Amino acid sequence: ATCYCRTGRCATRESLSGVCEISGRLARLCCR
Amino acid sequence: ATCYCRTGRCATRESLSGVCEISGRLARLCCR
Amino acid sequence: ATCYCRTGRCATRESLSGVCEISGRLARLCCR
Amino acid sequence: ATCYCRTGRCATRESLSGVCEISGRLARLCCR
Amino acid sequence: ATCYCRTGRCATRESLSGVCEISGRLARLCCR
Amino acid sequence: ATCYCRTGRCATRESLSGVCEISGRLARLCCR
Ligand SMILES: [Ca+2]
Ligand SMILES: [Ca+2]
Ligand SMILES: [Cl-]
Ligand SMILES: [Cl-]
Ligand SMILES: [Cl-]
Ligand SMILES: [Cl-]
Ligand SMILES: [Cl-]
Ligand SMILES: [Cl-]
Ligand SMILES: [Cl-]
Ligand SMILES: [Cl-]
Ligand SMILES: [Cl-]
Ligand SMILES: [Cl-]
Ligand SMILES: [Cl-]
Ligand SMILES: [Cl-]
Repeated sequence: ATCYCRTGRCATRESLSGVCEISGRLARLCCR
Repeated sequence: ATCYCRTGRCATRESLSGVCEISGRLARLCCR
Repeated sequence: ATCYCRTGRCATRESLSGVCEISGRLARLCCR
Repeated sequence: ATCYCRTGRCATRESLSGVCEISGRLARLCCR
Repeated sequence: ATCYCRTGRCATRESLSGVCEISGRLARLCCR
Repeated sequence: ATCYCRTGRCATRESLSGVCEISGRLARLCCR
């Protein structure tokens, strides 16, 4: 899948699919 | 990025980049 | 705080504040 | 529910109900 | 270290040191 | 079990058994 680690909400075509980190803080894994 | 939720270790060209789930069980997020 | 374990995105006045579970599956913790 | 991000164990009226963060470190989410 | 995935609070000589799973459900990792 | 918070892959003797933290970053919990 195509995934991004997001500070904001996932894109419309993406789904919250797990957890990643941004500077040691839990972030959204958004995949499609 | 291109990522996969994995039952085994990440491929040689992938890196463990977060946490996902397979059937409600914690799994490796592997991204190339 | 007042928080909920959500299947969908956090409400307008809520913020994604952590990780909880619904039936053993990762879910958004949303707090107002 | 009523939840707090705790450094110590949950109160007797509270139950550990998820994971939150305190300065990028994992902490107990205690809810009642 | 010597650690256990626990359904209850960590023992008095143990410390909550991470997150594990019991039957796909989040649980305290308690380490001596 | 015998567990360690790992930056690299788990030893072949060990199994990835959950999540811990190394300086506020998610690390492999490797147990045996
Ligand atoms: Ca789970
Ligand atoms: Ca962290
Ligand atoms: Cl983003
Ligand atoms: Cl979603
Ligand atoms: Cl998150
Ligand atoms: Cl796999
Ligand atoms: Cl998690
Ligand atoms: Cl909801
Ligand atoms: Cl506290
Ligand atoms: Cl925790
Ligand atoms: Cl226990
Ligand atoms: Cl926990
Ligand atoms: Cl054992
Ligand atoms: Cl290591």
